Amino acid sequence: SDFDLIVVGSGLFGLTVAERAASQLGKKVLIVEKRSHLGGNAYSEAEPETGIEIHKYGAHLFHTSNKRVWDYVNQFTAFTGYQHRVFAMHNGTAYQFPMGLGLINQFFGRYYTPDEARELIKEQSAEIDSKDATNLEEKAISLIGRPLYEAFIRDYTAKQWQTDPKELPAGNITRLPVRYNFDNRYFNDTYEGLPVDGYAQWLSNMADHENIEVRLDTDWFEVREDLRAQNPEAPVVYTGPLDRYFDYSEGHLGWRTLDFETEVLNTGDFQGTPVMNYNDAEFPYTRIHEFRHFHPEREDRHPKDKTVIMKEYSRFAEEGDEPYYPINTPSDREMLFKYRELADAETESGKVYFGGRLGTYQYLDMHMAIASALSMFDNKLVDALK
Amino acid sequence: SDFDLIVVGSGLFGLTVAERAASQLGKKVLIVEKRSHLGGNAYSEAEPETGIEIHKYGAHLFHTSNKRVWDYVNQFTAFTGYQHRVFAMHNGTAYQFPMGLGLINQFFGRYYTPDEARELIKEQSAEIDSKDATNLEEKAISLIGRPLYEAFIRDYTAKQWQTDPKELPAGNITRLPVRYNFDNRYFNDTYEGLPVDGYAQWLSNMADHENIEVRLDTDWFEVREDLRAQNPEAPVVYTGPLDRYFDYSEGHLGWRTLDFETEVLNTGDFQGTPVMNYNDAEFPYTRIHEFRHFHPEREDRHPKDKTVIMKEYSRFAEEGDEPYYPINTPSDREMLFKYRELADAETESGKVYFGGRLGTYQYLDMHMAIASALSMFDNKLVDALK
Ligand SMILES: Cc1cc2c(cc1C)N(C[C@H](O)[C@H](O)[C@H](O)COP(=O)(O)OP(=O)(O)OC[C@H]1O[C@@H](n3cnc4c(N)ncnc43)[C@H](O)[C@@H]1O)c1[nH]c(=O)[nH]c(=O)c1N2
Ligand SMILES: Cc1cc2c(cc1C)N(C[C@H](O)[C@H](O)[C@H](O)COP(=O)(O)OP(=O)(O)OC[C@H]1O[C@@H](n3cnc4c(N)ncnc43)[C@H](O)[C@@H]1O)c1[nH]c(=O)[nH]c(=O)c1N2
Ligand SMILES: CC(=O)N[C@H]1[C@@H](OP(=O)(O)OP(=O)(O)OC[C@H]2O[C@@H](n3ccc(=O)[nH]c3=O)[C@H](O)[C@@H]2O)O[C@H](CO)[C@@H](O)[C@@H]1O
Ligand SMILES: CC(=O)N[C@H]1[C@@H](OP(=O)(O)OP(=O)(O)OC[C@H]2O[C@@H](n3ccc(=O)[nH]c3=O)[C@H](O)[C@@H]2O)O[C@H](CO)[C@@H](O)[C@@H]1O
Ligand code: NA
Ligand code: NA
Repeated sequence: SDFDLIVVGSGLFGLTVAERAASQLGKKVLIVEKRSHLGGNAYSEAEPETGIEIHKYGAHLFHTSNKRVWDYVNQFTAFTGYQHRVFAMHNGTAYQFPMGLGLINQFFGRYYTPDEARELIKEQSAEIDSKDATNLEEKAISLIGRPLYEAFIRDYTAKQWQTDPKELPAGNITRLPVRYNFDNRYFNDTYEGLPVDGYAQWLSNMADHENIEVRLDTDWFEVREDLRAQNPEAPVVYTGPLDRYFDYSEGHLGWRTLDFETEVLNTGDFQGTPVMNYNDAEFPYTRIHEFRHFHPEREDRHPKDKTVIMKEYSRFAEEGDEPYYPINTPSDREMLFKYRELADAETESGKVYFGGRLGTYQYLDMHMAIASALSMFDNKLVDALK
Repeated sequence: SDFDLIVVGSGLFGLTVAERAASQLGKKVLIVEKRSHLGGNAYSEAEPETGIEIHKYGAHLFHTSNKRVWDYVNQFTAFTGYQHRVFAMHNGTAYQFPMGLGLINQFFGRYYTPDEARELIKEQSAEIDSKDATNLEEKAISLIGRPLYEAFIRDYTAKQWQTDPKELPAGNITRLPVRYNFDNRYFNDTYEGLPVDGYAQWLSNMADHENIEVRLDTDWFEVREDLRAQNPEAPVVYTGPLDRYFDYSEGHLGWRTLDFETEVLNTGDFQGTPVMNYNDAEFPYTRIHEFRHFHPEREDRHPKDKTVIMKEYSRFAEEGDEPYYPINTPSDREMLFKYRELADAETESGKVYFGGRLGTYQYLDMHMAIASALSMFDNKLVDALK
């Protein structure tokens, strides 16, 4: 045959399945991508004026504690030593973030020792006992007290979800969001970096294999009947939207979406940090990304007096809008379960496997998506191709 | 012969010369060390109560941009991903440090953009033009203005050197000590970490070679005549004090020294950070080290409710006191030049080479000492052993 496996979508999930089928099983793999770009939502391109790499489906920071995933991805790209750090803008002051001795000092007026800060939090937060909390405002106040909650969580949360926290589920905060030290590494994982030649280069390296064919600008649903006819017993890994597959015959799954306002400013440095969170209602956006700071090892390939920034706005998805974060109304988790049994059946009668962010209505970190793909490869696909 | 080379001192300089002679030239090397420990001032041992590694001749942070040095030392030890960060304690508040947008925000009341902060510094510092500065207070004020200088440099400098900055040389500040971003990595070098199994283990690995013999608790000056008699044409690399070699016959070289007050506290976390600078006169010490934070990858080999800390005090050296930092009175740089010509002669008539921190009256970072030793090996010693 001309191909042995069809993969719909060229994000990390698709690409991982493809590469494994190509290099481990030696099978011919055809990848079908709707967009014009390879790589799915992880994709990055250079802003044309300045040459600075930007991620146009949200900022992507790579971090994992999963050694298997880590060793795997280093086959296709090297990573930088970048460590993510975030600052939080509130009443005209940039606060160290997340909440630790750093933020505590700045906010409450003076230095607190680690022990002094445990006690400070104990008092602030005793207003509400945690097991007796009904909504999100309460749950949070119950863990860190009102002053911190109202300055750093309330407006920020309300912007991300377009809703008063009192109207939000208590189960959304699960651990204490405070560190009793000055460690402001944003992520606690073992391995962390950015792809040295950018994301596009990395994703593209995954598809660079003699056994892999890629057709950009191709909707699966326009070509599926043609292609499966060329080899009826070739299996399909579908990573597109789960509901759209079954023609929304159980109702539309509900997504939160993001609008990205991208400007080129005539300064070399707009905020001297990669990401600045804005925690006050006065500002429409949740945060501002300044992409040159994601790659400071490039400062002599970057414009001296220009910089690209990008403000992030949050809201709900009308159709046409990109799906980003699953909403998970319980009404949503409902039409999900019914779709999972549609998929399972479809898998058993049509050899069509469902994976990835869109295909399973699940949020996945990159390393999680890659691990999920490696799982499906070993556990379902190796048998399917014998 | 029983040995081909004699090395006095087992610090990084000595050890580097020894290891190179042993492994590259195949020569037998005898190392003579006055102390009971191997490793010189880089040495670390476990505090006995808690098991936490402490460095008992000052905190040692390893950092270099010298790839050759870096590749070399990784032969004897692996390094952690530790990145050094420092905070500065002033009027009961822990300030982000060194001076950047972080400290500027906290000190002046609100956030300044990178451009806004260049302008802020331009105004504060225009009180004095830099070329017209006479002492250290002026030079500093000339670069960052009085408010910053008086809050973060004056008392701190005065403690380190026991002297009013107005009585200190203007040439001691050479670049602008401010960053116009939020990057608070303390060091700007390419490679940085701490030896994974501690310093003792690393230094000891350098001397672990079939061709190297080590005699601890041995003063060179008590055994030199005996040893050189066993093989008169074996060369000597001396890394002891330069003046003491020539019986202070040109006067005593002047050193600054350090006293180290080490306590074991009954808490698991005293300040939630490795190093806290104290910038106010109210406090005798320049800073407090809390050693568990140097190695957080060990948190499950560390006491849960005990921690070792160590306050650092500065002053001048009486004899008996350890030499740490060269003072360099011009009266000092004077008796130096005369000692260099004593050494050169002694090198030519006695095959006795002078290197390292003490032997050259020079301050050396670890990587600088190692590079200086590798230099002397290739350029002077390879010939000397043929
Ligand atoms: C805003 C935001 C920010 C981040 C992140 C997500 C989001 C939403 N990510 C997560 C990351 O985006 C995620 O892990 C990957 O997108 C998952 O890759 P998938 O293959 O599962 O889907 P993905 O969406 O990437 O790929 C699906 C592909 O299928 C294509 N397709 C869809 N329908 C099709 C059809 N009918 N026919 C053909 N092609 C079709 C799409 O065009 C797309 O190329 C992240 N993770 C992390 O670890 N760190 C981070 O910092 C971030 N940042
Ligand atoms: C307070 C402080 C703090 C730091 C540092 C220095 C100081 C003073 N260092 C620098 C580091 O200490 C330095 O690079 C090494 O000590 C240099 O090693 P040497 O071999 O040159 O001398 P070093 O002093 O280490 O070795 C000399 C050896 O010779 C022995 N000796 C002397 N006289 C003798 C005699 N008569 N007979 C026999 N043996 C004799 C001594 O006992 C000693 O073991 C540092 N660097 C860095 O890169 N990062 C850091 O963070 C620090 N921190
Ligand atoms: C809850 C959720 O889906 N979190 C995701 C989010 O985290 P990410 O690190 O991007 O952080 P967010 O800005 O989305 O914060 C998540 C939540 O934390 C709270 N918050 C956060 C920051 C702040 O300044 N103030 C504040 O209150 C809010 O309730 C907010 O809804 O994106 C990551 C990368 O795409 C994902 O790995 C996470 O799973
Ligand atoms: C001038 C000098 O010998 N510096 C050494 C010092 O730097 P190190 O990083 O240890 O910094 P220090 O605390 O010794 O500061 C050096 C000087 O900077 C100024 N200062 C520093 C910190 C602060 O909070 N406020 C302030 O004003 C003072 O004038 C001080 O004398 O030890 C390092 C490691 O042992 C050496 O690599 C450096 O060469
Ligand atoms: Na509580
Ligand atoms: Na000036």
